[PDB]
Amino acid sequence: KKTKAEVMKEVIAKSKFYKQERQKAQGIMEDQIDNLDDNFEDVMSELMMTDLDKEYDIKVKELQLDKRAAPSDRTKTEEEKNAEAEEKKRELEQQRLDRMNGRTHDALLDQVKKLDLDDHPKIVKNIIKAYQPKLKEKLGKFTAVLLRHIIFLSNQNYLKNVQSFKRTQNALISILKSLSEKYNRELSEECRDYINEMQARYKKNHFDALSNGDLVFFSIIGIL
Amino acid sequence: ALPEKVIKAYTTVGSILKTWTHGKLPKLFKVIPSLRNWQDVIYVTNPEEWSPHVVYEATKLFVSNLTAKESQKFINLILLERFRDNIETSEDHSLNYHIYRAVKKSLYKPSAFFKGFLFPLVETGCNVREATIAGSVLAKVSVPALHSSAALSYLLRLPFSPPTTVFIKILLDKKYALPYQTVDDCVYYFMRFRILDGSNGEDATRVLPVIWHKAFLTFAQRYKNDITQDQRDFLLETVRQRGHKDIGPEIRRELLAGASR
RNA sequence: AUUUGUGGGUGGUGGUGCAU
Repeated sequence: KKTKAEVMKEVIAKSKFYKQERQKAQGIMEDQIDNLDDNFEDVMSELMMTDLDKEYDIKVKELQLDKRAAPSDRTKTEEEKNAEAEEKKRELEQQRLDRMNGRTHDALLDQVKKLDLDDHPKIVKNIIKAYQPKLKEKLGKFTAVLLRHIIFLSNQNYLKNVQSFKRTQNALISILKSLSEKYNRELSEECRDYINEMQARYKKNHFDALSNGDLVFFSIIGIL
Repeated sequence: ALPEKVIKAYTTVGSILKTWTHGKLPKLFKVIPSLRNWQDVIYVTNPEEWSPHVVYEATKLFVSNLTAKESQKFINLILLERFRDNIETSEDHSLNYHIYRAVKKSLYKPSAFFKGFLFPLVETGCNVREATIAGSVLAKVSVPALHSSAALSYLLRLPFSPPTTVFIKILLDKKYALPYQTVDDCVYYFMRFRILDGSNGEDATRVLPVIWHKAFLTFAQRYKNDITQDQRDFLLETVRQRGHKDIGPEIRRELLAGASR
């Protein structure tokens, strides 16, 4: 009886609520049917038509004037910042253990760099990259240029000694580390195409397709 | 002197809007925004007794079709009074969801609502709960840089008050742009809050609240580089003489990490 | 002449225990 008379008291008062709701909807529908044009005749019959603004106008020039963004955030505790990184270090560690179970063309930029000098052309290119980034597809092309141009230079010369070559070389290493943490799909495409080309060259000529550039290719991808 | 058909249509539309909860709005109400005597039609239809959802819809229609001045006048003369009445006589001082939606729309189109309500709420003396709700709504839906700077300059040039200080605290949480003139206005407000050792007003000896202390702390955390050497020294002096006991450390840290522009 | 591309905040229009 309690599950019936409640169902009775509900739906009765629900339909009572529904009929009342439908009545107001019908009144609004009637308001849009005849009272709508009557309201148009209503407006044709009836008729009904500073200092802070100056301060606002003064603030209007105080809005297009000078500006400086420095909205800092909270303060990171030393242990707290240390722990999250330790957590971040750990998060890739078990993931490793779980893994232990399961600007465009080369010569377009090579001629640009050869005209320059590879002692700081990297830093110059880093600026050129940062410029583009300030404006990711071009960055992927840039990383492709970086890779094949590193291979190119290592193929080209060894006149720069261990204290003239390794400087810009490790600069390229750090640059490509950053661009690896930023971009990975393109890098994989680059390495895969290069290794297929490696095989093709080897197959055409076993020993006559060796490269120091290939050596440093292996080394850099291994430390990457 | 109004027509009988006009009065009957206005009363019927007001009753239909008050009793309406869901569905479509009337075509009379839709063409009211494209009419001249909108304020008179709304007064005849009694929008204070109408539905908050219908009021939010009418405000959106006026902001999307009608003019800015008529929208500001309607927004002030309906929404400010309705929000004040709802805040004063709510069951637990709770704001309506549809009214909050209308206020968010009015903040998204801030060329009208500022001069309609923001100066009017401070002039009418909004309570602590009303000021807190206004600050929360502003922080949820802020406005463009020009409107935010105009509102901040108006609130700073207005006298010291609990609602104005709470509005300043919410604006500092939003962290809008402060030019040289806005930073000068903030420094002048801080100097007026600080005492003057010959003629002094009331804020020189008036106590400052925790809301004002938090507003000063957020302003120091946000616009440290927008204050020069003299302005940073004045801010540090204000935070030492009339600053808080527990916010003095963060205030001095910000005033020393700030750089002259 | 508002909108798109880059980043990023992701919880209290909070309930509650208690004191006065």
